[PDB]
Amino acid sequence: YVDMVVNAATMMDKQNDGIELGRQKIGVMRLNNTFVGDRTYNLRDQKMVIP
Amino acid sequence: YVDMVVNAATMMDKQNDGIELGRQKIGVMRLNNTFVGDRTYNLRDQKMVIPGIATAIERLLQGEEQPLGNIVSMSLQE
Amino acid sequence: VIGQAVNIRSMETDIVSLDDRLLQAFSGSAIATAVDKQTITNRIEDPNLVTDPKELAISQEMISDYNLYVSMVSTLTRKGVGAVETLLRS
Amino acid sequence: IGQAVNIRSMETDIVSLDDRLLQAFSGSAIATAVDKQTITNRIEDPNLVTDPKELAISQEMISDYNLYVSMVSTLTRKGVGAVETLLRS
Amino acid sequence: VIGQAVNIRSMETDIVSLDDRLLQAFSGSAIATAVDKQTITNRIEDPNLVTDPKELAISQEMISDYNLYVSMVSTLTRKGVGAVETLLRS
Amino acid sequence: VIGQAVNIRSMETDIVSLDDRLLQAFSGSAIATAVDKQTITNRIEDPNLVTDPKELAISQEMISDYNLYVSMVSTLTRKGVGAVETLLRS
Amino acid sequence: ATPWSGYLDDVSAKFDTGVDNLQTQVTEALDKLAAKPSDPALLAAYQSKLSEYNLYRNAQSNTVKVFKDIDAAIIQNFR
Amino acid sequence: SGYLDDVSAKFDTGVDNLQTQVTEALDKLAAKPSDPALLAAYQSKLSEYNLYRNAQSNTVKVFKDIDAAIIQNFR
Amino acid sequence: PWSGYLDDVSAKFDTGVDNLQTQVTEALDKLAAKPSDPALLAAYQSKLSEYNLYRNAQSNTVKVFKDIDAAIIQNFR
Amino acid sequence: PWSGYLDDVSAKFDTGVDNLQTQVTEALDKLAAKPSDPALLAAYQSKLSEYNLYRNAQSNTVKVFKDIDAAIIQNFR
Amino acid sequence: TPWSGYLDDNLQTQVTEALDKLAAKPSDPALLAAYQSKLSEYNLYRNAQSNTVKVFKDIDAAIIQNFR
Amino acid sequence: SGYLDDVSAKFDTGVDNLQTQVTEALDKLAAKPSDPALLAAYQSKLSEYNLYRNAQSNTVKVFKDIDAAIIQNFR
Amino acid sequence: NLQTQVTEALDKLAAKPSDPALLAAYQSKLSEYNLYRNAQSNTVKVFKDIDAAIIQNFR
Amino acid sequence: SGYLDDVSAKFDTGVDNLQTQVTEALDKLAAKPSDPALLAAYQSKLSEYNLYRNAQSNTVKVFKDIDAAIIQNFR
Amino acid sequence: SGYLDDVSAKFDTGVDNLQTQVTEALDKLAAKPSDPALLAAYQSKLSEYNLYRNAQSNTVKVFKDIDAAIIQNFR
Amino acid sequence: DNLQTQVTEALDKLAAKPSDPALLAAYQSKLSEYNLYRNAQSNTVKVFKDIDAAIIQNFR
Amino acid sequence: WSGYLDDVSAKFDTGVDNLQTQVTEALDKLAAKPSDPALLAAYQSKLSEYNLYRNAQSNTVKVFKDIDAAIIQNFR
Amino acid sequence: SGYLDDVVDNLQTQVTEALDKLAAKPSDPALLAAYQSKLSEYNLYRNAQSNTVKVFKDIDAAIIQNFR
Repeated sequence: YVDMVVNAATMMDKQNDGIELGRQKIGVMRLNNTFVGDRTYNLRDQKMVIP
Repeated sequence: YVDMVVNAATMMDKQNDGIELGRQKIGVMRLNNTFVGDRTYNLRDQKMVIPGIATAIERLLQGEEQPLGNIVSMSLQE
Repeated sequence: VIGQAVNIRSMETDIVSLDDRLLQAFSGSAIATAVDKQTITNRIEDPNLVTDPKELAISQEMISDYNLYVSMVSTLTRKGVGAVETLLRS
Repeated sequence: IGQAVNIRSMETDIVSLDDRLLQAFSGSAIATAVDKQTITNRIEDPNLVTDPKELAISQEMISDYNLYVSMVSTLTRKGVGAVETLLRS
Repeated sequence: VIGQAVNIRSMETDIVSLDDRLLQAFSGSAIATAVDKQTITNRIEDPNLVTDPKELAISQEMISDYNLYVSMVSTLTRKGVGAVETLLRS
Repeated sequence: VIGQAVNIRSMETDIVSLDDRLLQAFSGSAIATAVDKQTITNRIEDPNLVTDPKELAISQEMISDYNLYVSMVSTLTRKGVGAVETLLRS
Repeated sequence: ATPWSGYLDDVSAKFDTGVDNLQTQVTEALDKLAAKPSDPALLAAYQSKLSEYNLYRNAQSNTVKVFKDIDAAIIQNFR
Repeated sequence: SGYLDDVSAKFDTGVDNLQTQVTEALDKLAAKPSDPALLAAYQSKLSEYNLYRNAQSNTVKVFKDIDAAIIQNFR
Repeated sequence: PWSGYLDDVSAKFDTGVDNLQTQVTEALDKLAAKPSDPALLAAYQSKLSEYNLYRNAQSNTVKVFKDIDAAIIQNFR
Repeated sequence: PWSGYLDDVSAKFDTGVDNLQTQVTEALDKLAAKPSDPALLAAYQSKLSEYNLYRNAQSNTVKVFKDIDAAIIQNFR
Repeated sequence: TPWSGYLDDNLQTQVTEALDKLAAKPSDPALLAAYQSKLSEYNLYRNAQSNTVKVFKDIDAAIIQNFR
Repeated sequence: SGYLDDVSAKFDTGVDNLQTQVTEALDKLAAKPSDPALLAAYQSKLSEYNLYRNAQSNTVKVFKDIDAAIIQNFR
Repeated sequence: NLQTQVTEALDKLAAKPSDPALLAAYQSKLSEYNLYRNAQSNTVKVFKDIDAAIIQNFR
Repeated sequence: SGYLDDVSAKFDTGVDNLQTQVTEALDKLAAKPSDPALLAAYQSKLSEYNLYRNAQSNTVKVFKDIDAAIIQNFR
Repeated sequence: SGYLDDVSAKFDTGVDNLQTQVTEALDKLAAKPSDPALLAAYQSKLSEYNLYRNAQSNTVKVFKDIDAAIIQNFR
Repeated sequence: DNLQTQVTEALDKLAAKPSDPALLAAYQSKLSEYNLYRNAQSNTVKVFKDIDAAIIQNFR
Repeated sequence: WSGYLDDVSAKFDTGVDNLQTQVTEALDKLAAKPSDPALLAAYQSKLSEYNLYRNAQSNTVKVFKDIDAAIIQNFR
Repeated sequence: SGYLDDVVDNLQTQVTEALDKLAAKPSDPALLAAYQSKLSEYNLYRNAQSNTVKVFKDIDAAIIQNFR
C-alpha cells in the first residue's frame, strides 16, 4: 500500500505540470462620462496634453 | 501479463507522439454594421486614426501564452 | 519542490538477518544511481534546459556530484576487499 | 543498405564445459573483428568523417569497444588468478 | 592585526599523548577549512564583490591559497601513512 | 626509384635440433629489431619526412608496432622462465 | 530520515531514440536561407537556430565523454 | 525551439507592427518619390528598423557566449 | 499605434506647428490664380521659407538621435 | 534589488549631469513650437551636443571596467 | 552537500525585467544605457561562478585519486 | 567530397545565375561607364554577390568548429 | 585519395590568389583534410593504448 | 598571509596613489563631461590602471603554477 | 629544406614577378605622384601583394597545427 | 646540425631589419620547422627508454 | 649573468642599433611644434617601426619558452 | 647573504630585483620586456630542478624495494 500510494502520487504531480488553468478572459467596458482618447490643447506658447 | 502490459502501453504512448490533434479551422465573418478597415480623419489641424477591429484584437492578444475563455461584455482529450 | 517523499522509520535490527541488511542497502544505492544518470541525460535533451544559462549552472553541479559519489564508492569497496585478501592470503 | 542476420545461433541447454569455452571464444572474436572493421571504414569514408551527426555516433562506437575489451581482459585475468592461488597454496 | 592570540609554554611541563595530538590537529584543520570555503562562496555571491577589480584581485589569492593548502595536507598525509604500512606489513 | 637493390636469394641452413631452432629464432628477432630502430631514427631526422603529414602518419604506426612487439617478446620470455622456476621449486 | 528511492522508467529512453527535430529544422532553415541570402528576416532566424545547434551538440559530446571516463576508471581501479 | 529563440522573439513581440509599417511606407513612397511628407515618415521608420535588428542580433550573441563558456566546464 | 522614440521626437514637430502644413497649400493655390499680386507674393515668401526650415531641423534632429543609439548598441558585444 | 559596481560607475554620470536630462526635453519642447527663432536654435545646439557627449563617454567608460574584470576572472583557473 | 551535523537570485529577475522594458522601445537611450550595465554584470557573475565550481570539483578529484 | 562541400554547394545552387549576371553587368558598365541605368543595375548585383560570399564562408567556418570539437573527445 | 585533391587545389590557387571562386574551394578542401588527419591519428592511438593495456594486465 | 600575497602587495606598495587618483579624476570628469582638459587626464590614468591590474594578475597566476608543480613532485 | 618551405615557395613561384613588380611600380610613381594612370596602376599591385602575403602566412600556420597535433600522439 | 644552423642564420638576418616582409616570411617557416623537429625527437627518445625500463621492471 | 632567452632578446636590441633613442629624439622634436608636417611624417615612421620591433621580440621569446617547457616535461 | 661560517648571483636574486624595479613603473616597455624573459627563465629552472630531484629519489626507493 505505501509503495503504491507514494509512486502514484509522485507521477500524478509530474503529469499535472502539463495542465494549464490560468486562462485569460476579455471584458469590454464602455465609458459614459468621458472621451477614451488622449487630448491636446495649445497654451500661450506651449502645448498641454491630457492622457 | 504484467510485463506485456507495461511494454505495450509504453509503446502506444511513444508512437502517439507522431499523431496530431490541432487541425486549424477558418471562420469567415461578415460585418453588418461597420467598415472592416481602419480610418484616418485628416482634421485641418490634426490627423487622427480610428483602428479596425482586426488591428485592435491583434494588438490585444499579441504575445499571449495562456488560453482564452468566457468572453463577456475523455477529460484528458479536452 | 515538485514531488518529494522521504522514508521516516527504519525497521528494527532485531528481526532482519545480517544479509538482508546488505541486500537492502545495495538495492537502494543502485536505484538512486540509475535514477540520477537518467535525470542528467534528460536534462541534456530538453532544448529549454540545454540552452538557458540558469539551468546549465545546475546541470554542472549535478554531474560533479554524480562523479564524486561513484568514485567514492568504487574506492572504499576496493579497500574493503583488500583487507580480506590481506588477512586470508597472508 | 544491405543487411543480414543469422538467427538460429545458440543452444540454451546445459552442455559440456569444454564447448561453452569454444562457443564463447568464437562468438567474441567474431564480434570484435566486425566492430573494429566498421570503426575503421567509418573514418575512411569522407561523407561520414565530416558530418557532425555521424561523428557523434562514431564516438559512442569507439567508447563501447574500449570498455568491452577492457572488461573481458579483466575478468579473464581474475579467473586464472583464482586457480593459480588455490593450486600454489 | 585583528584578534591575534598565541599559546606559550605549550610543551614545557605537560605533554599530550599521540592519541590526542592527532585529534587536536584534525579538529583545528577541519574547521578552518570549512570556514574558508564559506568565505569564498560568500565573496562570489555578493553582487558588489564580484564586480569590483579591487575585490576580485583579493579573491584570486584566496582561491590560490585554499587550493595549495588542501593539496599539501593531502600529500603529506598519504606519504606518512605509507611508512606505517611498510612497517607493519609482513 | 634511384639507387635501389634487393637481395633475391637468402642463404639457407639445416635445422636438426632444439638448440639450432632456438639460436635461429633468437637471431631472427635480433636483426628485425635493430633494423626497425634504425629506420625510425632516420625517419625522425630527414626533414622532408619530419614535417609532412603523410610521412608523420606513417612514423606513428612504426613506433607503435615496435613498442607492442618488444613488449610481447619480453612477456612471453618471462612467463616461460617462471614456469621452469615454479616446477623446479616444487 | 532518508530521501525517496525514485522510480525507474526502464523501457522508455532506449527506444525513444529517433530522428531529432533539431537537425531537421536546422537543415530546413539553411535551405530556406540559401534561396535568398539577403533577406534579414531569414538571416535573423538562421543565426538563432544554428547557435542553438552548436550548444546542444557540444553539451552532448562532453557528457558522453564524462560518463565513459567513470567506467574506465572503475575497471582500472580493480585491475 | 530553445531559450535563444525566446529571447529573439521578445523583440519581435515588443514591436507590434513595424515589419508591416516599414513595407507599407516603402510602397507609398515608391509611388511618389518627391512628396516631403511621404519622405520624412519613411526616414524615421527605416531608422528604427535598423536599430531593432542590430540590438536583436547583439543580444543573442552575448547569450551564446555565456552558454558556451559554461559548457566548457562540464568536463 | 506602435511608435518608437524617434517617431515621437519626429511627431513633436508636427504637433508643434499646428497648421502650417495646410497654410502653405492654401497660400499656394491662392497665388497660382493671380501671380502678379504683391500681397499674395509677400505672404507666400514667408510661409514657404518657414516650411523649409521646419523640414530641415526635423531631419537633422532625427539623424543625431539615431547615431547616439547606434553608438550605444555597438558596446553590448 | 542589488546595485553592483558598474551601476555605481554609471550613476556617477547621471548624478553628475543633474538636470541635463530634463533640459534637453524642455529646450526641444520650446523649439518645436517656433523653429525659426535664432535664440532657440542657438540654445538647442548646445544642449543637444552636451547630451551626446555625456551618453558617449558613459558607455565607453562602463566598457573598459567590464574588460578589466573579465580579464581577472579568467585567471581563477 | 551538507557536512552532517555542522551548525551552519535577484540578478536573474533584474536582467529579465530590464530586457522586457527595453524590448518595448529599443530606441530609448536611457533603457539602452541601463540594459548594458545589467547584462555586463550578469555575464561576469555567471563566469566567476562556474570557474569556482570547477576548481572545487578538481580538488576533490585530486584527493580521491591520490589514495586510489 | 565531404559534408562541408555539400554545405558550400547549397549556396552555389541557391543562387542560380548571380555569378554570370555579375560578370555580364560589369562588361556592360565598362562599355559605357557614365549611364545611370547601368550604374544603378550594377550596385545591387555587386552588393548581393558580397553578402552571398560572406554568408557562405562564415557557415563553413562554424561547422568546422563543431566537428573539431567532437573529434577532440575521441581521446 | 584526399591528399592529391588538396595538393591540386593548392596548385590552382597559387596561380591566382585573388580569385574568390578559387579561395572558396580551397577553404573547404583544406578544412576537410584537417579533420580527416586528426580523426585518423586519434583512432590509431586509442587502439594501441588498448593493446598495450592488455599486456600490462597479464604482466 | 603568504608569499603570493607578498607578490601581490609588492605592486600595491609600488603604485602609491593611483587607486585614489583614478576615482578622483572620475569624479571631476563626471562633474563636467565636456572639458577636454579633464578628458585628456582621465584617459591617461585609466590606461595606467588597466595595465597595472593585468600585470599583477598574470604574475600571481605564474607563481601559483610553480608552487602547484613542486607540491606534486613531493609525492 | 623541409615541407613547409616547399608550401611557402609554391606561392613565390605562382606569382612570378610580383615581389619586384611592386618595387618597380613604386619607383615609377614616386617620380610623379600626381599622374592618375600611375596611381591607378599602383593601387592594384599593392592590393595583390597584400592578399598574396596573407594567404601565404595563414596556410603555413594551418599545416603547422596539423603536424603538431600528430606529433602529440607519439606518446 | 644543419637545421640548427639555418635558424640562427635566419634570426640574424631578421634582427638586422625586423620590418622586411620577405625576411619575416622566411623566418616564420624556419622557426616552425625547428619547433616540430625538437618535439618529435624528444618524444621518440622517451619512448625508446621507457621500453628498456619496462623490461628491467619485468624481471625485477 | 644571464640565460639564453636573454641572448635572444639581445639579438634584437643590438640588431636595431639606435632606434630606441631615435624614437625619444623624434618625440622631443615633435612635441615642440606639432603642426609641422615634416616632423609628423618622420614620427609616423619611427613609431611604427618601434611597434613592430617590440612585437616580433616578444613573440619569439614566447615560442622558445614553449619549446623548452616541452622538453623539460619529458625528463620524468 | 652577508654570512659565511667557516669549518656570482643566481636567478633567484635577479628575478626578485627585476620584479622590484618593474613594480615602480608598470607601464614602461623596456622594463616589461626585460621582465618577461627573467620570469620565463626562472620558471624553467625551477621546474627542471624539482623533476630531477624526483628522479633520484625514485631510483633509491626502487633499490630498497628490490632488496626487500
